[PDB]
Amino acid sequence: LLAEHLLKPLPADKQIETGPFLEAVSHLPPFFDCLGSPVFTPIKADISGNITKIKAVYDTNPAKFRTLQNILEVEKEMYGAEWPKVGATLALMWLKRGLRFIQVFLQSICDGERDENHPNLIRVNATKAYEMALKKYHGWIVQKIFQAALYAAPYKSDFLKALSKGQNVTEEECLEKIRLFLVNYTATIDVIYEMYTQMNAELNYKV
Amino acid sequence: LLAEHLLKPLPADKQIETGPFLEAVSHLPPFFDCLGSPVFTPIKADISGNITKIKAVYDTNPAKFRTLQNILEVEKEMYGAEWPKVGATLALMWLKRGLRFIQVFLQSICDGERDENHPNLIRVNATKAYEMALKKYHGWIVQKIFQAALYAAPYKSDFLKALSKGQNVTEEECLEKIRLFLVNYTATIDVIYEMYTQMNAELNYKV
Ligand SMILES: CCCCCCCCCCCCC/C=C/[C@@H](O)[C@H](CO[C@@H]1O[C@H](COS(=O)(=O)O)[C@H](O)[C@H](OS(=O)(=O)O)[C@H]1O)NC(=O)CCCCCCCCCCC
Ligand SMILES: CCCCCCCCCCCCC/C=C/[C@@H](O)[C@H](CO[C@@H]1O[C@H](COS(=O)(=O)O)[C@H](O)[C@H](OS(=O)(=O)O)[C@H]1O)NC(=O)CCCCCCCCCCC
Repeated sequence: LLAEHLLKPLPADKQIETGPFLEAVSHLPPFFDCLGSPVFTPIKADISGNITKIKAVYDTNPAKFRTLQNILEVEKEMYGAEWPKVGATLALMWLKRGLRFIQVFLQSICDGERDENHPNLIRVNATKAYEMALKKYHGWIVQKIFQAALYAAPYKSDFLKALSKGQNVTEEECLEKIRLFLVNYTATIDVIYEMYTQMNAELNYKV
Repeated sequence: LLAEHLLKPLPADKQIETGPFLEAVSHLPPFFDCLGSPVFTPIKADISGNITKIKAVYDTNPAKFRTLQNILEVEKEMYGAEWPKVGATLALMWLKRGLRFIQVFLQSICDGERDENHPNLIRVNATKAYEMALKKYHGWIVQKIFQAALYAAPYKSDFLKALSKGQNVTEEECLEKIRLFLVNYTATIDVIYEMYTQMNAELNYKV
């Protein structure tokens, strides 16, 4: 699945076309279902909601919103002082954190990071991803909820199986496809984070 | 708010009309927002989803589905062995548990139940409601998530204020209106639970 929906390579000008980006990331919310528990359903819903919101804005005028940069710059001009805590800019501000979670989690698994005492769990990998992508934007109650939910995570072997079901491939081949996916995905997420910095569109509030 | 949307009294035959029931309970999901935290948003969404699902079935043929009993009996006949774990029957099987939670929580608050050490919290009341209505249908991970989320609950004084905002009433008057609401609400929920028993439509699985 993951490598059937590669993100586009980054052009020299590092502009990310909105339409194709949304099409690519729209295949990611089911990722959380390969975890195999309803504890992950509200997570899938929040990420899906960001995508829907960005698409809704884009759809008002696909030309005006041709790139993600166009979204931020247009909304900055359209709105007053509520920006960047509004519209597709806010939706993408949160979406990028979820996309980063997925990135760091997968890279960690591919890099062979594991608890040597429990090498068939993915807790260490998910925890690292959470710390790096999301933790600092959650109050202590939400952080407590994450720690609890992590117990729902599947066995690594089963998780990787779920990502390749039907394909009849080895775990080694599965990890190769994940690595391929991570190239343009990681590059794209980095560019989005950098855009947020350049545009002064990043906010640090906790929920 | 609560007592502006009283449930209908129960007729002698204890049949509950589907249309008016759905109209009444459709005012309850915002209840969870008077708690004043996004930790409660996924809860509001699950309860809303049950309501939407029941309404969707009803809307296919309001006459056929005139009462909640009609829903169970019609679906039992329509479906095979997947019933009652299907359709509006399953949706109502879960909705009733949420409605019972709300009932027990409110009754507990009105009955003056409190932790004498922390009398302005509503933790004891919510915990009682959870134990009585939902706990046994949750695995340990979800139960852990509830304990954590309960820390998000507001102060009692603030919760009751939120329920009467704009009305300029005393807490004593607010509690009187809640008590009024609880009469036909409690009666109706009891009848639904009893119907589930009579129809052998209740399932005891955990999530
Ligand atoms: C009785 C049963 C037990 C109780 C159950 C309690 C449930 C606990 C629920 C915890 C929350 C679930 C996950 C959701 C988290 C979200 O609060 C945050 C912030 O969400 C943003 O809030 C914003 C609020 O706007 S503001 O008021 O103006 O500030 C916006 O709504 C924004 O959406 S937008 O499109 O409209 O722009 C929205 O994403 N979301 C996240 O943290 C992202 C979640 C991604 C997680 C990545 C994967 C990790 C999951 C663990 C996997 C091991
Ligand atoms: C990184 C961020 C941190 C991680 C966040 C993790 C999020 C944790 C989420 C925990 C779950 C949130 C609450 C939802 C609970 C639901 O799983 C259960 C069961 O739901 C049912 O499942 C069913 C599954 O069907 S089956 O597969 O065939 O079995 C159906 O989907 C059914 O819907 S239906 O309309 O389609 O029929 C549906 O209600 N719901 C509940 O427990 C009810 C929740 C009401 C709670 C009442 C208020 C208490 C809240 C605490 C307040 C102090």
